[PDB]
Amino acid sequence: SMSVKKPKRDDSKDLALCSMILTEMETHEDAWPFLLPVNLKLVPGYKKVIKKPMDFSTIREKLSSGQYPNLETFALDVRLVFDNCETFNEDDSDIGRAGHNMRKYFEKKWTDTFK
Repeated sequence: SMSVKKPKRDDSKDLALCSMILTEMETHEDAWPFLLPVNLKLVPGYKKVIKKPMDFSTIREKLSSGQYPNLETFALDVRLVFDNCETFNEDDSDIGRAGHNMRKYFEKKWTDTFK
């Protein structure tokens, strides 16, 4: 409360560490469905159904331009990529399976880096 603060968790490395995690996600062999924004002209249904599209290239640009206020807003966008994927793709499809694999990979790196 006013003039009463918990001890300051060091966040000065968070930008660098999120950049490293994002590089590892970008270079995973199953990243291909997620590298670029879904083409809203060419993929019927996507525009209407997926209210907030997100992809790795868009996260990379937001990261590089100071558009994440803290490390939690960065994790929210990464999770959005996988939540969108599960909304639009069957579990038993190459893309559906890619999404599950990537979400697993991310969540381990997140825990190991920050928790």
